[PDB]
Amino acid sequence: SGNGAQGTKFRISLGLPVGAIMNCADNSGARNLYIIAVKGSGSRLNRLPAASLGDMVMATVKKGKPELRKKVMPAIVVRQAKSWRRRDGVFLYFEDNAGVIANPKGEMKGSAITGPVGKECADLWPRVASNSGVVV
Amino acid sequence: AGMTTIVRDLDRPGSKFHKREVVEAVTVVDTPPVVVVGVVGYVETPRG
Amino acid sequence: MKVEIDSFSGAKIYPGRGTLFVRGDSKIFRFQNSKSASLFKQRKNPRRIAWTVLFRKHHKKGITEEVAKKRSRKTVKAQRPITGASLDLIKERRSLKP
Amino acid sequence: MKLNISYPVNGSQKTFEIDDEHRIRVFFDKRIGQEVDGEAVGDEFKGYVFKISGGNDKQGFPMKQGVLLPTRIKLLLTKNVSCYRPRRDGERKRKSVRGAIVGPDLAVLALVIVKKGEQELEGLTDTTVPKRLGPKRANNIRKFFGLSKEDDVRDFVIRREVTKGEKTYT
Amino acid sequence: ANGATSFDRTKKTITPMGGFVHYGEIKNDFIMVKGCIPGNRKRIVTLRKSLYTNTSRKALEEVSLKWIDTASKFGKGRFQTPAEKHAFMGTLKKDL
RNA sequence: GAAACUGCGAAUGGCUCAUUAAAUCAGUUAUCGUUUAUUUGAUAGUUCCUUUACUACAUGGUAUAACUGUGGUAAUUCUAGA
RNA sequence: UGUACAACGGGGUAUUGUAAGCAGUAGAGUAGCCUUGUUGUUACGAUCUGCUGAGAUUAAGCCUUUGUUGUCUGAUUUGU
RNA sequence: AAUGUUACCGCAAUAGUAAUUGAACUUAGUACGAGAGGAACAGUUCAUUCGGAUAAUUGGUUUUUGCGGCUGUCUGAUCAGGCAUUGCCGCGAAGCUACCAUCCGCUGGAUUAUGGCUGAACGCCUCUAAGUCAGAAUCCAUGCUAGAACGCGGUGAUUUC
RNA sequence: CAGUCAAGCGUUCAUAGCGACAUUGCUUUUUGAUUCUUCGAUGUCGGCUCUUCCUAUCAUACCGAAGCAGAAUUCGGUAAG
RNA sequence: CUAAUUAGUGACGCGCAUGAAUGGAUUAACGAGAUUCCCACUGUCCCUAUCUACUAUCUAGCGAAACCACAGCCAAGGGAA
Ligand SMILES: [Mg+2]
Ligand SMILES: [Mg+2]
Ligand SMILES: [Mg+2]
Ligand SMILES: [Mg+2]
Ligand SMILES: [Mg+2]
Ligand SMILES: [Mg+2]
Ligand SMILES: [Mg+2]
Ligand SMILES: [Mg+2]
Ligand SMILES: [Mg+2]
Ligand SMILES: [Mg+2]
Ligand SMILES: [Mg+2]
Ligand SMILES: [Mg+2]
Ligand SMILES: [Mg+2]
Ligand SMILES: [Mg+2]
Ligand SMILES: [Mg+2]
Ligand SMILES: [Mg+2]
Ligand SMILES: [Mg+2]
Ligand SMILES: [Mg+2]
Ligand SMILES: [Mg+2]
Ligand SMILES: [Mg+2]
Ligand SMILES: [Mg+2]
Ligand SMILES: [Mg+2]
Ligand SMILES: [Mg+2]
Ligand SMILES: [Mg+2]
Ligand SMILES: [Mg+2]
Ligand SMILES: [Mg+2]
Ligand SMILES: [Mg+2]
Ligand SMILES: [Mg+2]
Ligand SMILES: [Mg+2]
Ligand SMILES: [Mg+2]
Ligand SMILES: [Mg+2]
Ligand SMILES: [Mg+2]
Ligand SMILES: [Mg+2]
Ligand SMILES: [Mg+2]
Ligand SMILES: [Mg+2]
Ligand SMILES: [Mg+2]
Ligand SMILES: [Mg+2]
Ligand SMILES: [Mg+2]
Ligand SMILES: [Mg+2]
Ligand SMILES: [Mg+2]
Ligand SMILES: [Mg+2]
Ligand SMILES: [Mg+2]
Ligand SMILES: [Mg+2]
Ligand SMILES: [Mg+2]
Ligand SMILES: [Mg+2]
Ligand SMILES: [Mg+2]
Ligand SMILES: [Mg+2]
Ligand SMILES: [Mg+2]
Ligand SMILES: [Mg+2]
Ligand SMILES: [Mg+2]
Ligand SMILES: [Mg+2]
Ligand SMILES: [Mg+2]
Ligand SMILES: [Mg+2]
Ligand SMILES: [Mg+2]
Ligand SMILES: [Mg+2]
Ligand SMILES: [Mg+2]
Ligand SMILES: [Mg+2]
Ligand SMILES: [Mg+2]
Ligand SMILES: [Mg+2]
Ligand SMILES: [Mg+2]
Ligand SMILES: [Mg+2]
Repeated sequence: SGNGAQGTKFRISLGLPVGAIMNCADNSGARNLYIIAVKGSGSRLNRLPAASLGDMVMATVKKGKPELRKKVMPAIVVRQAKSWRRRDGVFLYFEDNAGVIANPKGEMKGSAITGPVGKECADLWPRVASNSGVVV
Repeated sequence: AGMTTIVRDLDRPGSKFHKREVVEAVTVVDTPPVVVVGVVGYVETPRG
Repeated sequence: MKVEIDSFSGAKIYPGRGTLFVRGDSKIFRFQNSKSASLFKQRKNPRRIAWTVLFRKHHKKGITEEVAKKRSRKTVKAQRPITGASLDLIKERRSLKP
Repeated sequence: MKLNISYPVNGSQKTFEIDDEHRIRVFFDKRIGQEVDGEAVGDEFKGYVFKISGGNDKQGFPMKQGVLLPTRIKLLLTKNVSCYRPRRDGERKRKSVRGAIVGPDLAVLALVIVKKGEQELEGLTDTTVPKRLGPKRANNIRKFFGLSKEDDVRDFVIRREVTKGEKTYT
Repeated sequence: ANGATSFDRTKKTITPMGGFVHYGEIKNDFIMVKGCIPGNRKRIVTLRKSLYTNTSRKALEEVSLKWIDTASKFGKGRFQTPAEKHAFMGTLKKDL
């Protein structure tokens, strides 16, 4: 997460280690996102960095507009499949993995977000909150 | 004895869950009254 | 604290209990346990599953005295005959003949 | 939450504000049309039976009898239906609606007195308001006064006094 | 109403339906401590006063329970009280 | 004569030329293959009941707007209870 | 030799998803006897419904028990 | 094993020892600066790496071969079952278990570097020579684990064929 | 890898940060030089796993310098927790 | 081609040292042949957890072998280093 995120996030179960591919959920022209890193993640011998809902990851676009492809850009995870747990005591999960491509500040590339978005993410990145429909 | 779950309102100014409910695990230990059968005095010595 | 209800079985879900699933169309499903959740993922249909609420409602099982009669009713019989019409003279004309 | 209560006998209405969720809690999981005994709600209301008629939640969406649920949905509402007033012939619209099962998310619970309790309520049983209009149609005049058609309705029609300056009319 | 609350109010003890698995009923006074404790069920345990004074703000919080789960731990418990069960399930072939 | 109900109109008009290549369109046909608000002209003595103790015809039924009053929502040509 | 201990039995808790049996105007239908049908009858038919959230299982490291039946002195060794 | 026997409750020599790093809010668009830019202490909320537990919850595991379902065959049919290296499938309690789950991780002192006080040597001057103040993820304790099977204390009862 | 002298570098200014000509050292994860041990046998490179140690310290604690206004950085001390 | 390729492929050729039955070039089909990428798949991995059988383990009976100068706690020193 880090730069440009207003607020702090409570720890949520890590669902997306490096190499995972998630649906691109905005209108930017990208079909998917290949995660090459997670911002703010730490270090342990052999451990894969993993992303959770609301995190900022570095990514490449595997399927999509050729102008988007062959380059590394920031993106924000807006949906998880792996069950996580909130402090209100519920274990919940979405039906897919999805994120939206963004600049380091947290500002979005595309004008809209298709599908639901997790509130943990909406609270974290204001620009995502803007462009979102149903939340949680 | 065992554990169970609790629901309570959290009072923690500044936290995202301030004034919100949280659900928490707790244990339960069975504690019938203890009974007093004696006293031991202890003195200090250079050996303890 | 709200106690929710399983969207398959119809069981009550107390806090911390069971699991929550957010579908692609943003419809939310709540299961009290992994049983209903699995059945649900199997596209089984609750109305065909004997122990479910939806099944028992549909097959009309033991509803009994819920369809029995009850007593709720009232009685009023009062008068405030017309506004601006000087109701003082409205109860005098109100004795009729028959 | 605010309680909006009506005495249909006198045509009286006054509201009430009930804090202390234990007192409110009597209405929870109760649908529309179910009666409620008063003493639990308060001491002021004791022996008062309350019919739940409806209400609005926060965000102001109205309850709709028959949906059950303790929540909101979005229905497709036709003519002659509640929480909809068509702007055009054959116009149906899809609108958010609150359930008919009472819950803490409600701003206001609308109630109707059925049986009176042992104590007089301030602006309800103590005051009465008149029916605005009287019988117009012939036999309706006959059936308000029970005239047994002989009696020549023209005398029995209601008359309202109005004053213009120093002129009082009828 | 050991397991009852200012908010819950229903008369019940902290003993779960069917009773604490591998233990019993808890018919005496008890300490309810947040989270988990070393050692296992039925084991002798010593509870000791803190060796220092915590400010911490996490300490000093004064809790008030809303609800205490009394449902069965021997399976997936669907019910707090036998009353609640009879309420939901209706009448069964043994019963009255 | 406000408001509202009822009725009628909002399917005309205006704009554009994207699709469309036996389609549209044009001249010429057909309905013994159909629907048609409206305008105009025509057109209705029969309606009940084992048919004397009889059916409201000097005319049968309520249920609603506007209105009054109590309200909800940050927010709309939102609307709830009485 | 007693809020004793055990084997059963009872009640709770929990898992599955409605037991066997019998019945039915449920059932694509099919045959056989004539008294050739103004439901003609005797049966058969995957399945379905009723009695039936039934039946089965549930401490082997679940809870509980006013009931039943039983058990309750064998061996060895130790001193400043 | 043996320092009478046996039991209970304790002491503590020595040995081990543990926590770690970041971000945000706020301070503050402040101090500083012509401007461009642009901090920190105190306070708050979270997180990383590590550790010790624990199974209320969620998830994984299934010979509960617990319930149900299925193929093939065998018991004349029925019921109820056998066989197929645990025949196969759905659910599945209990147990075990996961940063895939939850909880918990103490505070005193003495110091280093360094900055100082008083102050001679050397009538002046100097943190140093004598004396001395403040001081670090250091060190010693606190706390935590073991308990010397040749370290120890308090206490109970101590046999007759 | 680290010093001593200080001509120079650094607008001015040897030594903030550097530093020629020379010169004194330290180290034994370089490579050589040697051939002392093993040829009746001490299993080869790398990686994986895992523990411990060194400090010539990359980070983290507390400091002193600056050609340190702030921000950033550089030099140095106690430091291998 | 990849985020990134001492890999792969297509090109280039004064080619240390290609080249014509020392056979050169091409080549459908075939390969438990060497190599590269892609889809599916997955406990290979992140990161481990759980179950079955037979072992190990304890008992009765049965009962070998290798090896053995003498033997079996360390730090340093010197010493065939
Ligand atoms: Mg590795
Ligand atoms: Mg926008
Ligand atoms: Mg499970
Ligand atoms: Mg499962
Ligand atoms: Mg348990
Ligand atoms: Mg359990
Ligand atoms: Mg037109
Ligand atoms: Mg009506
Ligand atoms: Mg049944
Ligand atoms: Mg065992
Ligand atoms: Mg009995
Ligand atoms: Mg016995
Ligand atoms: Mg002796
Ligand atoms: Mg600011
Ligand atoms: Mg300046
Ligand atoms: Mg660490
Ligand atoms: Mg079976
Ligand atoms: Mg068969
Ligand atoms: Mg049969
Ligand atoms: Mg055989
Ligand atoms: Mg075989
Ligand atoms: Mg389990
Ligand atoms: Mg951990
Ligand atoms: Mg000390
Ligand atoms: Mg001085
Ligand atoms: Mg000093
Ligand atoms: Mg000194
Ligand atoms: Mg001196
Ligand atoms: Mg420390
Ligand atoms: Mg302490
Ligand atoms: Mg400690
Ligand atoms: Mg000892
Ligand atoms: Mg002793
Ligand atoms: Mg010189
Ligand atoms: Mg100078
Ligand atoms: Mg110069
Ligand atoms: Mg080297
Ligand atoms: Mg030699
Ligand atoms: Mg050699
Ligand atoms: Mg050799
Ligand atoms: Mg040799
Ligand atoms: Mg050898
Ligand atoms: Mg060797
Ligand atoms: Mg200068
Ligand atoms: Mg220093
Ligand atoms: Mg160390
Ligand atoms: Mg290459
Ligand atoms: Mg490769
Ligand atoms: Mg090539
Ligand atoms: Mg070549
Ligand atoms: Mg060459
Ligand atoms: Mg030739
Ligand atoms: Mg050749
Ligand atoms: Mg060829
Ligand atoms: Mg091949
Ligand atoms: Mg062995
Ligand atoms: Mg044995
Ligand atoms: Mg043996
Ligand atoms: Mg042998
Ligand atoms: Mg040695
Ligand atoms: Mg020596």
